[PDB]
Amino acid sequence: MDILELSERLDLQRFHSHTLRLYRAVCALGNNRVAHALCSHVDQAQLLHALEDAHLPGPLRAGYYDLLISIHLESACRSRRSMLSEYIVPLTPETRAITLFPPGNARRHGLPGVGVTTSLRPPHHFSPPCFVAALPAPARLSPAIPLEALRDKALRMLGEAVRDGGQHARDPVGGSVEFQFVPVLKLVSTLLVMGIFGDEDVKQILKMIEPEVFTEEEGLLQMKLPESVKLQMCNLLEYFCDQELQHRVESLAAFAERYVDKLQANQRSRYALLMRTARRTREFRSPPQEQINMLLHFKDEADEEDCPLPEDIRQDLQDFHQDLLAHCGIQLKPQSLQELVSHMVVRWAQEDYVQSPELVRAMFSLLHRQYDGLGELLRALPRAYTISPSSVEDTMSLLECLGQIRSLLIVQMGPQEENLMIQSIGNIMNNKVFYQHPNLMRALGMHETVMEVMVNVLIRFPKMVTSCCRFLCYFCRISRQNQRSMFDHLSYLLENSGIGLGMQGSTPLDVAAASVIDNNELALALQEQDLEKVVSYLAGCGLQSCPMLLAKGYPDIGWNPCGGERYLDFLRFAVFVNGESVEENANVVVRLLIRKPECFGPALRGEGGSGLLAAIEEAIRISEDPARDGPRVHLGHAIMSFYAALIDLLGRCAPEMHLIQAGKGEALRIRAILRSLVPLDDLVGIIS
Amino acid sequence: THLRVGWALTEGYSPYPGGGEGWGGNGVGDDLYSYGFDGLHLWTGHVA
Amino acid sequence: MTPLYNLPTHRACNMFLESYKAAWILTEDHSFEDRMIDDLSKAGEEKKPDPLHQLVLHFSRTALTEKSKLDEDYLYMAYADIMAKSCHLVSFEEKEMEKQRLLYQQSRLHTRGAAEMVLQMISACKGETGAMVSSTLKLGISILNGGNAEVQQKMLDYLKDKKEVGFFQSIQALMQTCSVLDLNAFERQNKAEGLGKVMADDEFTQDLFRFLQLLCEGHNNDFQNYLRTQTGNTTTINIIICTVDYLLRLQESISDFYWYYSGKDVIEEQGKRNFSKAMSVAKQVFNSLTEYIQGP
Amino acid sequence: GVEIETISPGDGRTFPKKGQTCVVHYTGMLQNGKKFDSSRDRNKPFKFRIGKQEVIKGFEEGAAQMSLGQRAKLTCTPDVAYGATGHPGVIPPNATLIFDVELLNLE
Amino acid sequence: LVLNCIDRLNVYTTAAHFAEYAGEEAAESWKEIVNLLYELLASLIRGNRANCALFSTNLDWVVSKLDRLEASSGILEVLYCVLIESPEVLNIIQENHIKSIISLLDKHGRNHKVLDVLCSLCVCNGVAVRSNQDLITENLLPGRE
Repeated sequence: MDILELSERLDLQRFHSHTLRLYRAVCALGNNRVAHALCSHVDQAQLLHALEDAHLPGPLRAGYYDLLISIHLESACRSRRSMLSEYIVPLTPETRAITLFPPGNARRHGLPGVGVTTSLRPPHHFSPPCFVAALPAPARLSPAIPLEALRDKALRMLGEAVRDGGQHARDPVGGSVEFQFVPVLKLVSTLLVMGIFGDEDVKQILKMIEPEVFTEEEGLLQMKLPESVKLQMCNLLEYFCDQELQHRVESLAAFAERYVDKLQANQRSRYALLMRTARRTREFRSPPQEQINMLLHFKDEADEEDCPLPEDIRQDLQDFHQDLLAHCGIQLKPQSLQELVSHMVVRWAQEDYVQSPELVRAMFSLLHRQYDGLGELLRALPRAYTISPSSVEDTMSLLECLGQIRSLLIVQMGPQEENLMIQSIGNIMNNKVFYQHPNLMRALGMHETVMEVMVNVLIRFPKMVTSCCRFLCYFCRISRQNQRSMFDHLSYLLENSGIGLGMQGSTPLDVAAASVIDNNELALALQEQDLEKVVSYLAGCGLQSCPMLLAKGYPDIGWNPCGGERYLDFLRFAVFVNGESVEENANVVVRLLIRKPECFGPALRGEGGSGLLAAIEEAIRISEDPARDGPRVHLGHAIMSFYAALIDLLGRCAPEMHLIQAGKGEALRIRAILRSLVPLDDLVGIIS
Repeated sequence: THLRVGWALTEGYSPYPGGGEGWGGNGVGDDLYSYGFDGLHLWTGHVA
Repeated sequence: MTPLYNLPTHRACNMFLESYKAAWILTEDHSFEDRMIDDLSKAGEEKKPDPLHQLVLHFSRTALTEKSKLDEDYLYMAYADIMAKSCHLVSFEEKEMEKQRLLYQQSRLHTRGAAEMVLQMISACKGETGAMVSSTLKLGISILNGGNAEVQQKMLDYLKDKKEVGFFQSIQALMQTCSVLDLNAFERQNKAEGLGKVMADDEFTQDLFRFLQLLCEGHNNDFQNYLRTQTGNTTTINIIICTVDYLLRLQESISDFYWYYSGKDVIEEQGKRNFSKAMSVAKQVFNSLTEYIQGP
Repeated sequence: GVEIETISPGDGRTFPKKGQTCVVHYTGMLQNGKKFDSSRDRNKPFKFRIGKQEVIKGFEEGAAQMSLGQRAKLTCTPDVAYGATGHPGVIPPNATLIFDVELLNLE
Repeated sequence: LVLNCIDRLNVYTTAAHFAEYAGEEAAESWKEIVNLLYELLASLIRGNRANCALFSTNLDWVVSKLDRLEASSGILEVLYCVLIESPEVLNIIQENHIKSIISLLDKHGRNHKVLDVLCSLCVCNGVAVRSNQDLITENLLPGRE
């Protein structure tokens, strides 16, 4: 039957609408394989016909519009939207040519969203659908659809809808204005985010939105529309505000490049003439950050005495600061986007009581953005970074891998995503930029994302866990700033580094230990709570047999030397730094240890138990007897390694010689306790 | 392109535009009241 | 110190951007809060609420939403700061002119439910310290400065009709989480600076007790008794005893800090600064107790 | 194997040779009559080169026997069309396929 | 206690069979009682995450009763309430469960609630289950019936 009969056959209309909802559910969230399968059922010709079908019911028109968006545009739009929060600006001549205002203190404002943008954004990848190719793995790409034709069709349809709305027809398309406008505005917003539209297309959209303000008919902004349409208009204006912010950032980077070049040439000339007194030579014997702080510390006229910069250069900087304030609209019929948005939002709020909290939040967030522009730029500068043009291909590859990892945050973990994550990490570590530009990597925040992935998995994927741990260990070993950044999550790692370290590879405890190596500031900032937690874990480990070994049939003994050793070496790194003993932590750890004597194992237990030499001899006899050793871990060696680690830790906790000579009571007390714990004769017996 | 030639009976042969048996586009040989021929197949009862 | 002109261009540009942002952008002063509040407080051409009232109702809605923990929202923090900064901003005539202008500015807020929004947000935070609670406390101080009797009456009526205990449970938890001096931390810091914190939340403690003092300013006997005991509520919390408990902990810390420096003749800058902030907090606590007991 | 039923005669002299790129239009349907694929809806001729296992065996076996301009029906048995596994979500197991193929151009 | 009552009342295939042991006067309310029991169970389990998580151990108990001719709607509502709340059940749902639900569609007709259940089986709290999406696609689309 004709599909138009569903306007009266409501049971089938509802069933088919829920069928389309199921299609969107099955292909939701990056399931490109299902999207390809769905392309065999809902093809391009049907979708394009449905877009222009003016007699289709509203629910079906909306369903087909959402199905098209889900199938073809959702993944690309989401990845681009994730990449839009960063500003990596190469130092190219096109970037150099960027200016705040067009050439034609303050001039006329340019059109938003039109111009040259040099920020790096990875390209979209699509594959043609086909169901006759030999069946073969690499991730499938999204199906390809003609974007130039789709955008032209969307523009024409929106213009026709605008004209019909002006005519106020009694039979709106889809049965209501909402069903006539919302699908089209969603399609236009998606294409705008994907960046398909060109300069002429954006100009046409701006003309339809407001033909009078955006002039170098009647607009949407002055027609009474429902809340859903107002929400889509807010999304559009949010996009154009983001484009204005990006333009300001790029112009600021271009000016920074020119001013730094002038500063370097001037400093070179001043040093050249200065080579032919502490005041004259202090500048060149100071760190470059302090040099540029002194060079730029001339804003006020009450401190313009020590600055050696020429007045012409100071004037150039003041001129750029003035035209930056003017571009941000700080005073020294609407005619600009800021006034248009403010007027529209206020008019909307004072004309009726808005019932949609999402719309209310959107309009007040936009209003706050318009009123506070300088603060938004201030909070966006930390995510801006300039790179050399020779590292563009590696930066783009790194961004592609990071986009894949971020796309893996919204999917249940599986073997294929595990393999993709592993190869993405390997590719990241194979890049020289990852080591050349550590500040940029921290600004990108890969370690936070990896930690969040790890806690989401938490052992089902030991290769993944040890890959993440090795990545963070490498990250800490690149620089001290990375180590300090990872030190703030030391407690977060410890609370998840419980029983179940895995008998595979690097563990969260290993990353935590690697995050405090050779850092006195962090060793002294090590909280006591973390040490009590570790000693409590070791005490728990010292009273029960290892469950994995028991599940592997090993003979039962009432403690876990392997786990105790793993915690012991962590305390060894926590208490021994740079070849010297940190007495504050050594004293705290020793006092906790003596407060929990069961941590020392069956030996040294008291009230029955032989010494270290007897324990070692027993372990030797166990090693020589295979039946007591195995059902690969050898219990004799594990026991010896445990006691060796314990003795090493106690030895490294010893007070310093200069303290013993100073006669410190606490140092003497600690040494007396250690001597009481470890007799000398047992040491000689073991050495013999 | 659809093109069939044949005979039809006055009673019963009432093909309406649009939908119908199977997939729409009913012509000669799509029912038991008509007998068509398209050059390669003999059409009767919606069977080629 | 290799000269700046020998550095690569992109790195020097990044250092320039950080220096420029640190020295020129933040230092700029731009006052727009009064203009924004004035624009939002005007209607034009049952009275449906004006945009500011709808904003407050929206934040009260999300504060009353039943959820285990309130998520952080920069939009609320930004508007709370704007609202707080827009309310405060010698002969007898202009002293009175200043008081009347302050009253009008506070009326623009407390006539649109800001006091209830503050109480609801405080009860919603459930005693978890952070930027949300700090912004709420700052807004409450901003709207309570001068001990506005109308605001005190509105807060007391709202508390008595709701009969909720979350507000005082949150207050007690915050007072239990307020920090004092730490000699072990001070020694650790001294070693760290020798290689080549203490009372970080002092401002939060000060504003918490300033808010409690302003709740009883003006000899509000009804609010003093309500603080001592809540008759209608199922449970009663004595804020006065919690205040004395914190005062005792602070006093013991000050005594230990004096004995630590008693032997040495010279006291360093960090010790002087920590003494100064500890004395400032003790001063605020003493003023709060005085406001508690006056009336009498 | 593959059966060929001609629907429109071709040139009958120019056959696909090794290495040549064939550009065709096709419609692929199941034996029950349900259509599952058609390049004409996408308005784009499908291009492939001969002898490089780029398509299912039956398809290239049929196209190899077709001349320039010929229109023909290809029948493909399950043993060569995707075998027992089929195509997940599109083609069920053991499906005999029907292809309406027109050879538009070579190279 | 409600589950025990349901299990003991479910051992009879029909009202006449229950009449063979409890009489006709007791049998005329058997269907009403079982429907009320399922309605109460749904009210008892709607909106409680802990209670929905309790069904992560005995999901086959609910699924195997989907083919019963009586209280079909109530049992479907119970399953919908459990699935819309507990992500653990989605992690325990298997192929035989999905095939049973599709057979429910095949045998009881075009009901949109079964479609809503299948939609809910895919994504919960913004995270999608690839295994469920693939199994639904494999076992529902290619038939074209």
